Amino acid sequence: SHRKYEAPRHGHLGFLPRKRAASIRARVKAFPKDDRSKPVALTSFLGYKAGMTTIVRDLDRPGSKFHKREVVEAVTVVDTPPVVVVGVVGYVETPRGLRSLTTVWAEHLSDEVKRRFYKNWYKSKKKAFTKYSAKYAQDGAGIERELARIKKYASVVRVLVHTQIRKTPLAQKKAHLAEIQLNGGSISEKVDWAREHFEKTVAVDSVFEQNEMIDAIAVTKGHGFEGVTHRWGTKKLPRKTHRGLRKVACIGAWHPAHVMWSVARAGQRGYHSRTSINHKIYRVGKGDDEANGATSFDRTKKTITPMGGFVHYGEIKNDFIMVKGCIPGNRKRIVTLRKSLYTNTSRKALEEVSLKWIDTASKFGKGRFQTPAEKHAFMGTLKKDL
Amino acid sequence: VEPVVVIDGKGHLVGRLASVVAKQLLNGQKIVVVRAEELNISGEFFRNKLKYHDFLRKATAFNKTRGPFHFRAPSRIFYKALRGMVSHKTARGKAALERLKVFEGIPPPYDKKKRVVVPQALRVLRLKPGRKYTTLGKLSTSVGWKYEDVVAKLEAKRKVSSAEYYAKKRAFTKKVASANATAAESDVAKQLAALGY
Amino acid sequence: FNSSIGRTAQGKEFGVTKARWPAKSVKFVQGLLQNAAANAEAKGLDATKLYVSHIQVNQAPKQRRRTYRAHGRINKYESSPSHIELVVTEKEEKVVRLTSRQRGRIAAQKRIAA
RNA sequence: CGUGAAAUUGUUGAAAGGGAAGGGCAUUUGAUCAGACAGGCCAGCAUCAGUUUUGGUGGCA
RNA sequence: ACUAAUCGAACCAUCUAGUAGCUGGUUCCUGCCGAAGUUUCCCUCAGGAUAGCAGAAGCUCGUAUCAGUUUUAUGAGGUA
RNA sequence: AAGCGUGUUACCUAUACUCUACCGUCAGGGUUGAUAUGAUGCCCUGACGAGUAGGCAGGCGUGGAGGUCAGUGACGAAGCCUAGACCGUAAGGUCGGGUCGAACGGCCUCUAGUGCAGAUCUUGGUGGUAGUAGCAAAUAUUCAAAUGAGAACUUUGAAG
RNA sequence: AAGCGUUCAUAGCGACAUUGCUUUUUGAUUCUUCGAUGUCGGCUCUUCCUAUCAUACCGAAGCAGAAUUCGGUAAGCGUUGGAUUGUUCACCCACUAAUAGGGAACGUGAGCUGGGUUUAGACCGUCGUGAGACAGGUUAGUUUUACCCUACUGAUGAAU
RNA sequence: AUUGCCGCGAAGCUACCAUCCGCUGGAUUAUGGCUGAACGCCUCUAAGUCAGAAUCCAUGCUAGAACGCGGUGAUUUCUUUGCUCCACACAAUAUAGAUGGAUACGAAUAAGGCGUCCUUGUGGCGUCGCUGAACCAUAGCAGGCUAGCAACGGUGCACUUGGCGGAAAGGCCUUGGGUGCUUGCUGGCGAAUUGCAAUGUCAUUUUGCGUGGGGAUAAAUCAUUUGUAUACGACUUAGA
Ligand SMILES: [Mg+2]
Ligand SMILES: [Mg+2]
Ligand SMILES: [Mg+2]
Ligand SMILES: [Mg+2]
Ligand SMILES: [Mg+2]
Ligand SMILES: [Mg+2]
Ligand SMILES: [Mg+2]
Ligand SMILES: [Mg+2]
Ligand SMILES: [Mg+2]
Ligand SMILES: [Mg+2]
Ligand SMILES: [Mg+2]
Ligand SMILES: [Mg+2]
Ligand SMILES: [Mg+2]
Ligand SMILES: [Mg+2]
Ligand SMILES: [Mg+2]
Ligand SMILES: [Mg+2]
Ligand SMILES: [Mg+2]
Ligand SMILES: [Mg+2]
Ligand SMILES: [Mg+2]
Ligand SMILES: [Mg+2]
Ligand SMILES: [Mg+2]
Ligand SMILES: [Mg+2]
Ligand SMILES: [Mg+2]
Ligand SMILES: [Mg+2]
Ligand SMILES: [Mg+2]
Ligand SMILES: [Mg+2]
Ligand SMILES: [Mg+2]
Ligand SMILES: [Mg+2]
Ligand SMILES: [Mg+2]
Ligand SMILES: [Mg+2]
Ligand SMILES: [Mg+2]
Ligand SMILES: [Mg+2]
Ligand SMILES: [Mg+2]
Ligand SMILES: [Mg+2]
Ligand SMILES: [Mg+2]
Ligand SMILES: [Mg+2]
Ligand SMILES: [Mg+2]
Ligand SMILES: [Mg+2]
Ligand SMILES: [Mg+2]
Ligand SMILES: [Mg+2]
Ligand SMILES: [Mg+2]
Ligand SMILES: [Mg+2]
Repeated sequence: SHRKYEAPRHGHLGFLPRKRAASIRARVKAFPKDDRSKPVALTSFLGYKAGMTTIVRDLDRPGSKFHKREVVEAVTVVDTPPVVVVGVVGYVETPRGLRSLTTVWAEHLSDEVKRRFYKNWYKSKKKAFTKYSAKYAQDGAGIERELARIKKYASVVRVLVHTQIRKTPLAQKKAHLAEIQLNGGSISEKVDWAREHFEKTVAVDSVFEQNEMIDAIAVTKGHGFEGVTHRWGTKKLPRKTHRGLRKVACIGAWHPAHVMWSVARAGQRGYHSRTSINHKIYRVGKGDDEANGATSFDRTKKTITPMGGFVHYGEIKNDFIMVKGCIPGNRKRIVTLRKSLYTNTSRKALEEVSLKWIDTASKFGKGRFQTPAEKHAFMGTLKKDL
Repeated sequence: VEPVVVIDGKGHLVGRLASVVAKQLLNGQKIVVVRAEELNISGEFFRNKLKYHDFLRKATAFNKTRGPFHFRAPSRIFYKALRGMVSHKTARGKAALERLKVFEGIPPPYDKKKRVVVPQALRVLRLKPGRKYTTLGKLSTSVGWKYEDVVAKLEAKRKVSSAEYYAKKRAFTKKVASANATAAESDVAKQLAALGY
Repeated sequence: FNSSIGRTAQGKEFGVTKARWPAKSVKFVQGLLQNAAANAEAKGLDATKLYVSHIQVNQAPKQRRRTYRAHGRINKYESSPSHIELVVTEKEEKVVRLTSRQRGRIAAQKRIAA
């Protein structure tokens, strides 16, 4: 008979299967539509998630009880050093989908990207791209021929970039390589831009700007095998329940004589690819700048890094994107930040944001000091030997 | 008599063409069907869209991935019709189905190959004048086929190159016909004409 | 005999996921390997060319024990012993019937070919 | 510890294998096997007979 | 309730292969023939006896006596 | 229309119908002064063949008994194995090859504790399950030496 | 469609008749199960139906506005918290956009629970000479097994 | 003192008990319309057609076919002389089934193709179809040897010039000469006995093996290690 009391289903059926993503680098499944009028630009950018901290800012939102009044907002910092352009790929249109016709690499590849082509780098002869780089020998005729093919064909052009992971407090040493669609100009202009940028670095301030709404594409934090209670949010069974209570009591009616695909069951939780959208950029900071953490109202000559460093990450020596709120994935996780897929004019977007203050107290405890000098002023002198 | 028979699917009725090809395959003739997107189904577009939606709603309840697969592309809608006219769970049916290729548009190497029609299955011949009919391209797009635009663009490109080839062929055919007409009324031609040639 | 064994990366080299480290079996086999080797160079066979040409395990008769179960029931608690044998060997280093037509065709090919 | 079956099992060899397997009729392929030259095997044509099937044409009411 | 893991009459042996209109099983091949679930009676209604349907053995004769049929003639009937 | 009503033909195929053969059954016949010795024999002619329960008939197989083959057999009986062979519609029978070691058959008759897939069948043997469930109460073990083929577990010392 | 509806059959209704649909009611049957398909209700959880309570877009009104009512497409999305009762059912309080109706072996007991029925103890009332009876009341009363196959959820993986 | 108890307690986990974030296009239903006959009027409907729902399909999001696919990197000798390509030589392996040629406009069908001319068009005129029953090819020991005539064509094979073709291009078009054949025509010679028929063997696939001719000179896994991962596998890092 009928359910006897209506309740919404537990969990979303479109985020299925709740399995481990095939890679730690979540893949961009859609790039922004290409306006051939605008200049040639990258559509995404690669960064590493560092941590989170709070900001204070005035709120420009008429009609709200907090208009022109300060608010405290959590933000996520992503360490985004420049990425190196090391390749270009041409994509032709086909009645079966998009097909990569050919890929042209730069003459020189760094070790951090050459590592990405090895599983056992210390034992290897490091032969990668050795014969390819001889196609630049006399005048790069083969390189120019392949580029000409991309000019002729290739309705879509994506540039191959890799991160400079050596500029990060990460032990990995092996760079992340990704295809970033290249929007703007003709196909020929896209190829010319990519060729001009081989071996060249592209900064994050040439791709993103403050107040822009962006999307985060990253693999979520893993939790291994999870029971249905926390994996799906189902009700905990009563206390008197024989043979366990962190379960679903009925996994199905008698007919169909099968368990439905839509029944909540235990399995892998986390480590899922997620594409979260509409995250407002609060700051595009430059690493070669003391006072990253400073604002126009603070003037405290401090960088974005918290005292004692970002917990489990380290210090931010590079450029960085400060984005409102939380993004999927954990610290150290490679994240792709992508430009908005649509023009958002919701008046939460288009709101110019001006930070009044950035918290840099320790995140290794209940940190009560923004800077060591502020700590010295409050504490006074101590006994620790000079 | 051909080793491979290429059927232009334009303006054919899907089920009557399907039965023809199914008999050809089972009788051992290799068939390639091109321009699947230009196939016709008798009846209004709404009727055939309603029929596909009725087809869409049937799926294995407990796992939709083990159910009736609903292929959206026109060549696959043709293939599904041709299955069910072929005993496809047998080895003989598998060997019959391996003699068939169905494409949207005309890809290489069939661009420069003769396309035939099946008058037995042509809409212009079978269907009563005034009867409403559906085109499989717009049906496929309405049910989720993604590649109508790329197919149309590539077909325009193929048609342009083909028209240019035909202009050269027509010019040579003109010259050949003139030389054969001039050779007529000669002694060898008159003897040939007395033999029906 | 692997149903509900655990999975290991050490099965990779054999194209499998289920592999174990049966120390007692290995000790018994390597004891027999030692004996057969001793026999081989006792016979005069060369060491470096020896390979295991035959190795066979058979069920020996079972040794019976008992195990005590709930509600005063007794069940068998059996050993499954083995007969093992192995051999090590040195590695070692149509008239056609033709008919008259077929014969004539062969002759015809020979007089029109050279 | 005579012989030493079956169930069940190891090894070797052969073979087949997209949600069972096994079976019937028929034939292909592989493997394997019997007998006969004092007619054994497989066929072809002709003239007939029995039973049929499909054409051509003639004479009458 | 308990009376040795046994209790609305323990346990052991024998009478005892206790009786069962009820359940289960009932072991080679081929050939020919080939059913009944209906009549009457029965503390009869899950069973029997009885007649019928069936097989087998034949016997007395040798194309009759006949006949799930019609025709002709002649009855009878109270349903549509 | 490959839909509906209707009409016309052609065509497809049942273990049914026609003809032929072979098997069997039933029936009706033929055949003795050599039937060119099988008279429960041989031969001629016609028709017939579904089958539970059940009836009957002719056969096949097993233990033992009388008779016979002056049968087989340590130069290998019986038993067992054998995608080797042959006969019979079949029950079955026979032969080859391997194993084996001491007895056993054919035919005419006699006799029965005489033929198994089933009985939650009896006894015994054996699988899949499966190297699976498990070997988780009683707070707890550790270092070294000695012994020994082998020591988490034995001994001694130290310690907890 | 006789009437009601201020006049006006059909805005909204609708007598006398009459045609159906449904299988969440209950009867009727006794086909399946008695070498056993776990038995009421609740809990949990998924999905389906539409005869749509709410939300979308609409048509009609005895639609001025507001509030309502009748009707369409439509099941995409929701459809609650409680007092008493084992309850199904019900009833009241309250919130709400709304507190629509049903199915899935009267979905779901190797998922639970065990208040109910329906074992054995015991009391009462009526009945019975009595033993005892009661779809009458009351109280106490063991809820077993998954490691197999499939399905499902996740996880490896030969061959290219 | 089976974590003795109490206060605080970082890290991790975690809460509508915390914070962030949850897209925009098409086609439709009901309905309302347009033009408009049927039915000289009317009519949202018949042919055409507009707008239009929490509907549907896409965009977007999740997985990625473990028998769907593409691009790209490097591919093992001083190592029982290995690997790869090419060529020719023999072996083996098979065949969902060669047996003259898969012979390319596009569009309409109540219309078209071809040709011709002009005033280059939705043009004039002529002509065609009513099937490929076509066109092409096609004679020669399964196609031999050899002599000429006529023409300078046809066709094969390699070498070669240039151009085009990315949907799955892997093919199409050409240039130049060379080396063959030519049945366009006329000759001379050969064939027999496979016995009156027996596919009477002529094809294209795969893998070996040998020879001679170019070419290149790695990784992966286990073990160790990390913890962005984790039941185990797996994942993700590091290590001359
Ligand atoms: Mg409901
Ligand atoms: Mg309990
Ligand atoms: Mg975050
Ligand atoms: Mg912290
Ligand atoms: Mg299915
Ligand atoms: Mg064509
Ligand atoms: Mg889809
Ligand atoms: Mg286990
Ligand atoms: Mg025990
Ligand atoms: Mg013995
Ligand atoms: Mg013995
Ligand atoms: Mg056996
Ligand atoms: Mg399988
Ligand atoms: Mg079969
Ligand atoms: Mg004849
Ligand atoms: Mg008894
Ligand atoms: Mg009969
Ligand atoms: Mg009586
Ligand atoms: Mg009975
Ligand atoms: Mg009467
Ligand atoms: Mg009467
Ligand atoms: Mg008809
Ligand atoms: Mg019979
Ligand atoms: Mg005997
Ligand atoms: Mg013997
Ligand atoms: Mg056998
Ligand atoms: Mg003896
Ligand atoms: Mg007996
Ligand atoms: Mg038995
Ligand atoms: Mg039986
Ligand atoms: Mg275990
Ligand atoms: Mg049961
Ligand atoms: Mg409805
Ligand atoms: Mg129920
Ligand atoms: Mg239970
Ligand atoms: Mg259950
Ligand atoms: Mg109770
Ligand atoms: Mg289990
Ligand atoms: Mg369980
Ligand atoms: Mg109008
Ligand atoms: Mg995806
Ligand atoms: Mg894959």
